[PDB]
Amino acid sequence: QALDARLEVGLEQQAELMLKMMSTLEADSILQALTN
Amino acid sequence: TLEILTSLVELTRFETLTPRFSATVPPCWVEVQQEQQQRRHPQHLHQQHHGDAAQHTRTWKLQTDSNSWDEHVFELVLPKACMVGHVDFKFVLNSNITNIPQIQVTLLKNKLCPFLEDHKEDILCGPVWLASGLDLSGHAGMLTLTSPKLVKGMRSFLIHVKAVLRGCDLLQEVSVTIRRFKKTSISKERVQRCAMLQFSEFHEKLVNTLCRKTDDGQITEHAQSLVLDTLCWLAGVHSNLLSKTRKFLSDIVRVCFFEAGRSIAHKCARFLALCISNCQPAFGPVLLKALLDNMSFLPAATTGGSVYWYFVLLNYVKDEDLAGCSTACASLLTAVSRQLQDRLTPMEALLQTRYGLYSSPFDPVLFDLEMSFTSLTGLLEVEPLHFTCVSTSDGTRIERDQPPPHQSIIIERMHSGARRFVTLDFGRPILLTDVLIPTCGDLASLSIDIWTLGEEVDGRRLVVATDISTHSLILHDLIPPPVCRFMKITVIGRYGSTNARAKIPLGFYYGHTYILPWESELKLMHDPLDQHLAMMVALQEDIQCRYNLACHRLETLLQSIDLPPLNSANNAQYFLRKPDKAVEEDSRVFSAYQDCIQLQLQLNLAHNAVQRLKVALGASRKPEDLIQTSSTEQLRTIIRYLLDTLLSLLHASSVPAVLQSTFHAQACEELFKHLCISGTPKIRLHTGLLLVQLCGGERWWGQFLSNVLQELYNSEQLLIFPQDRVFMLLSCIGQRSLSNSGVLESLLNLLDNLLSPLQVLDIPMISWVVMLVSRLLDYVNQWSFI
Amino acid sequence: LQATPPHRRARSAAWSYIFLPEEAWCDLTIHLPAAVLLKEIHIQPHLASLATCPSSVSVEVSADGVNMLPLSTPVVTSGLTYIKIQLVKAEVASAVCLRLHRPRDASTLGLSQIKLLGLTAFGTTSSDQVSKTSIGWLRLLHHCLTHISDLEGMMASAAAPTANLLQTCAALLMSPYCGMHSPNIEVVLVKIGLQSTRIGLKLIDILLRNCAASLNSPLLFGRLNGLSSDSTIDILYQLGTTQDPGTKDRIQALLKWVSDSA
Amino acid sequence: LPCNMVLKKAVDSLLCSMCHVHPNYFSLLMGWMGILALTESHLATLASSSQSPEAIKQLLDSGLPSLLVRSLASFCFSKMPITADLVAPILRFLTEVGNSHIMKDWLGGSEVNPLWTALLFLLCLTTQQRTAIENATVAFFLQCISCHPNNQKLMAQVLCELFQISGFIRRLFLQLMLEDEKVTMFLQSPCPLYKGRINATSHVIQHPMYGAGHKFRTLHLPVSTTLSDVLDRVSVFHLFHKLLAGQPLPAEMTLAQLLTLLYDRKLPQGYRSIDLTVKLLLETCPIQSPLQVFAGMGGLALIAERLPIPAHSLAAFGLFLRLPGYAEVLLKERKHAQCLLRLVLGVTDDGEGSHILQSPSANVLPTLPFHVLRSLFSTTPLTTDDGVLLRRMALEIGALHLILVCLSALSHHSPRVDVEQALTKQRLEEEHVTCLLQVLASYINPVALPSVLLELLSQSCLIPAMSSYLRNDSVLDMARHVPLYRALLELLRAIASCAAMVPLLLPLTSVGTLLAKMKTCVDTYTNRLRSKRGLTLLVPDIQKTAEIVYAATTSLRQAN
Repeated sequence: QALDARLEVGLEQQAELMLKMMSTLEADSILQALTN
Repeated sequence: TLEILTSLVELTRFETLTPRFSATVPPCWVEVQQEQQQRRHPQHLHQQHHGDAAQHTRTWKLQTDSNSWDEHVFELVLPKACMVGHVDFKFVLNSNITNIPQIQVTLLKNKLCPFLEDHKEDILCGPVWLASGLDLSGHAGMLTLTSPKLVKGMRSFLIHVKAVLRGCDLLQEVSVTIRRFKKTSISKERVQRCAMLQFSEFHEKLVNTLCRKTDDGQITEHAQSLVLDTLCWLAGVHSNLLSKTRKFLSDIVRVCFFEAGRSIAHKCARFLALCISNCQPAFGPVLLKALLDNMSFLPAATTGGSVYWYFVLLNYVKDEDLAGCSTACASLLTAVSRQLQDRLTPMEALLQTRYGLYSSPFDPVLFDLEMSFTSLTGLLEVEPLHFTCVSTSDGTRIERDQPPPHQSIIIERMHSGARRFVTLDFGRPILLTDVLIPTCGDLASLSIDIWTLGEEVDGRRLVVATDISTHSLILHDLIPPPVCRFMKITVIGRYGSTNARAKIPLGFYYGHTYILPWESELKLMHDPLDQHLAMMVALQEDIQCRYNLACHRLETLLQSIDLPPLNSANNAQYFLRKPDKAVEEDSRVFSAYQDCIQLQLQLNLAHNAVQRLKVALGASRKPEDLIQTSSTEQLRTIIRYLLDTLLSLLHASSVPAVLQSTFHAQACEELFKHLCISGTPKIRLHTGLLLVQLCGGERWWGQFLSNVLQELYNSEQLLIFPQDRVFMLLSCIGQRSLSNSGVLESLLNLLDNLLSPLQVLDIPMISWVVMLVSRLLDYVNQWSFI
Repeated sequence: LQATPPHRRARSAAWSYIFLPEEAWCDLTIHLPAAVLLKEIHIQPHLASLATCPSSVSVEVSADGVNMLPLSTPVVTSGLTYIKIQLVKAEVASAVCLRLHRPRDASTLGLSQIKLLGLTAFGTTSSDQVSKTSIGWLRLLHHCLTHISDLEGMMASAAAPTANLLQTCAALLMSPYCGMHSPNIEVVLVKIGLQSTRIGLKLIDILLRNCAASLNSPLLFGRLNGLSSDSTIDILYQLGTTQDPGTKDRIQALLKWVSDSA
Repeated sequence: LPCNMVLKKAVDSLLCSMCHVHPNYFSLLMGWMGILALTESHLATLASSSQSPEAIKQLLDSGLPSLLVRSLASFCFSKMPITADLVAPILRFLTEVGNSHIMKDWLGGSEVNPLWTALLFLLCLTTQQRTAIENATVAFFLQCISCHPNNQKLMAQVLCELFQISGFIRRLFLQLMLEDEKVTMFLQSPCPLYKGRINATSHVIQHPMYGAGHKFRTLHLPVSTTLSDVLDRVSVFHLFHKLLAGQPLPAEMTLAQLLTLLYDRKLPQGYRSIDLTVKLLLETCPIQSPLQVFAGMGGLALIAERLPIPAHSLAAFGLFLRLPGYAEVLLKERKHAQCLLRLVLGVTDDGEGSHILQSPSANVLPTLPFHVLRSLFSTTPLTTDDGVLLRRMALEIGALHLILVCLSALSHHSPRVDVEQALTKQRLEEEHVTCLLQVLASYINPVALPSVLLELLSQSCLIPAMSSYLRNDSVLDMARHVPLYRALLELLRAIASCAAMVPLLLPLTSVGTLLAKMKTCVDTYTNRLRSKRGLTLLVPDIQKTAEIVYAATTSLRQAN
């Protein structure tokens, strides 16, 4: 979601995308767990 | 040494090929002008330094031919012989994609799949799975075609894309760009990179210095950061090196997440992220063991931002050995919860009950700050960045409607799809590290540019947000932080909108006001354009003095504050109509309490700023005794992450088979008593909800609720706690466990026993029990008036 | 029903009813989502054309919202710019049926707004004490005990013997203000307790040990034993520091309760 | 019971009462605790139960207070083993027992005053331990010196020794001396006092001697609190004290005056509380505050050497405080002086959560230091040695140079070698110029000077400013700035009265000629008014100053 375009220059754009996906998936699980 | 490490990093840098390569593709691939592709996001300003795609980038749309589903070959002749760093193979898939295609992408040289078997000797980049490059959107992604062979070379190439809509026919769009290694003064720079790629001893020694197992452990924090930069390049270029990292993983995790700052963890997180993305043993179990092995040291972690990444990685890798994460977290949570209850002070309990304020204003040490796993984290390591409005577009301006005051741009005429801009002068080059802009529905998109001298001199585009109407802008821990001074925000109004006046929250920006000599170094970036420590310590001492004075004020005001127990009708009226003097006392307490919290944040920031400067200088930042010596704020943060981890464990659920030897009647009671009574609202809520999801289905559960009710609300209980908030939790807990027949049975037995004197009555206890029982039963119209 | 009334000069009635030639009454049933303590019903006629104001209004109220019951005979409403029907006794009402009589001189009935004012049982909307409580008797007893000091003794002697008087005065002491300020209840308890040692001991037991009564018998189960307020503290201090033959015994009782507690 | 529990406090109050009835029981109590291993609970219980004359006397005679003080001093400089964790409990224990005036004298005695220096050295340990010890130490010293002149003197001496200003010491000074003293007031009445009470349950566990019920009240009020406020907190009602038998106390006495009377009436110094009776001399000086005692030892001069409200005003105050006797003139306005002292220490709050700038009479703060300095200078004549001493130190520190810089910045002149916002800024600057000119005149001619004085005033902006202001031909214009012109005329008269400064008036467009022209203008205006038939106090000022300046210039010219 709306990454900074400067990450494309190096080899860390995929790494940063994967970290945010980690963070977002964890946030969704907590919200889903709390809303049973 | 610092020079050799700096030399290695400069060797690992990249540049884009200034002159465009030629490409020959099957007829079904049709090129598109780069201006057309970048119409939404023009690169014409970047064209000056050949950054625009028209000078170096080729693009092809796919035509659904007869064999479009089959092999595709992009033959790529470079403009000149060069030290090629990698080839970026970008692809965008059709949004309506039922399945991810099985397409292998490989790079060859001009004079396994049948074509590749024939061209086996010409392979430069091994077969790359198409799915590996996917983006989060589901229909997007990119492959960074690279390999040791590609680095070990210097005229034409072949990109072979074969599908094992079908296969490549689902591949709507592809694009390729080439990036070379930066031109470095180092002699035989090509030979130096070849050396790093081949020799294993280089990799092993890198791990040792990162772990501070070399040079008497005097490796500076900046030195560790550089080592991670080299490691990131190695993993990206390669895809045995994994063995060195895996064998020393425990120490790597320890030093980077419990002894370093947020940036090191983020860089280490990036390095570990790349490693996961790569016939070797599964990496998940190995990473999990290291994280779990260091978990017991969480109470001794240095910064909250460091722990954040630690728990993020663990959350991804928890899927293996579910019991270990659960048992480790449960053991640590039970261990940490006991101390948390033991550290509650009577003054803290009074604030929680009378006012609902759950911070520890008398505990100066924080661990984490967030702004908003959905918020900026580790914000104690960075400073709030103040700015002054210097120039504006049209009649717009800013108004205020240490941390910067909340500011928003008021625009007198918004129109529809109309661009406006504001230029922010920080008054100095500031190392910008974090930015947060609240979601603004008045505009369709938001662009951020940054420049030190001038927009057209050294102007940089920080970000462009197209979903800023439905999401806030959050830039978290920029790894190559810009060194800008001036901030231009250009906002494009919403389409189909004519709101006369617009109020766009400017947001918040963080970083540092003292760029280190290496931080400001313009040679360490891609495509460029000690006294402070003494002063900071002087300021920190002032904040300590004032914060202690503010803390003393809170105690003096609270020492005259009294909390009537909720056990009599007169007490009930006290809560129903707060007398004016009682109202004023709360107003003074709230004002005084805010002062303590503000100064607590500043003290931690001042401590964090001073520690950064002492960390620039060669220095290092620092089982059950650790919990004993941990700060209160650190324990609360650890429990939150642990509670969230356990909650995700239950949601993601054999994990219920384990956690039954623990979380028994006493442990459930112990956990509830320690955390739900005294904990923060989020900890309270999560502990209650966690207890329901785990033990709600046990036979003793109803007895636990009644025993909790008996112990906490009987009139012989002197414990001060938020009965109303805890009671709301209990009502919520019973509702979510009301399917267990024992809940209402035991609750009515308590009511039965409490009323036995009629057939001494404890009327307040009866009131609590009846209301709980009443709310639970009505969940199980004439009574709608109640 | 809209909370915001139309403009006072709204030239057209917000609602109008055309009467058939044989129809005398039109009815408007307001059902509420839940029962409320209805206290007033306001009806706003169309002020521009008062000829369409109903000649009379018959209010029926249903606590259960099903069985309507007329509150009273229809109220004559012709010639009124505003119809304010106040219920003398607030009634639980989940439905209100207004029966409006055809105007004297018009075939159409025009109304602007209907308000149902009242309270809920609980929540934010849940906003003669002597007549609804027993406090009047305690005020009478206090007047007898205190109005003429020279008679105090006799009065107390006449009041002390009655069973459960001290328990009742203690119960009224610890209740929320109900038409008698706590200090007067304290005066009653102290003056009764000081007229002889036996009731001083009983009062000490009530304030410290057991305040319960000693289907018609008084119970006073509602209050926790030994609860303290400024009132109980003042009563205990005056009992302890009052100089009389029983003083010693009272102190003894106090110390006994201390030892027992320990 | 666990410590600090209110129930434990009540049981300990019962124990205190029993000890007061049977003092020998107290001895037995101390026997039961081992008076060695004293837990914090033992200390709490002993401190609570020891609050009786007999009990406190026996506690002192047991040697436990001395043993604790000696062990604490031994710990600080590193007969009982004392650890840092027990320091704060022990400091609180000493504080509670020091509530009594006898233990207050003992804690301030010769044997214990070394412990004060020991603690101060120790603090000037884990962070939590250090914070706890700091809080306990501040409370301990505040209790020790609370309405105790001897302990106030002792602590001021210790702090002066310490300085011969940041971190713990600044906080301690702010809390101890830069906060108003609070005394506990014990009110008795023959009738219940209901005002100030809430029907809800409140557990106020005080010392049993403070009584119970509606006829007794105990307040913790600043010593500045007026007796009328005390009465209004409980309710015609008259406050009485047993010492002043049969003499109604005025309701505006304030607790400082009452303390002065009681100490004059032999109330033991450091007595825990003022016991008044609610039944139904104003010139007396208030008791010296800790700040007043500290300043009386010359501490305020020492502070200055270690140092919206203008920053320049604060700098001027900091500079002026180094002068001998400036502090004495400063303390005539106790509250404003306290506010300024808090301001210079990097503290914006007035100690009650209110920002100083938003505090009452904050508009006098910016110019108060210069008014105080003018009062100081005016009372020190040249003939007395003190006048020369004061002037010489004022020049040495840089007071005159700063004054001239402020004059150049405010009058917009330079060294010789929206609309309403600007108008009010100009008016404030005009007031600053008036006060500065008066300050210079007093410094010159108080109500002798360095010979180099003329060089400074000539190289300054003073001559340009006076020349520009004297070139006013409209008497009505002079009527609109009466204070400024009065100050200018006073400065011109003072200069013309000093033959070594007269040369500043004669040509260097001289100032004296301009004064003569203004005199002619005013005389002509008065003649015009006569023909037609705050200038009243200004129309003689111009004449007198013109006459004197002209006489001085003529005398100088004859001297030449």
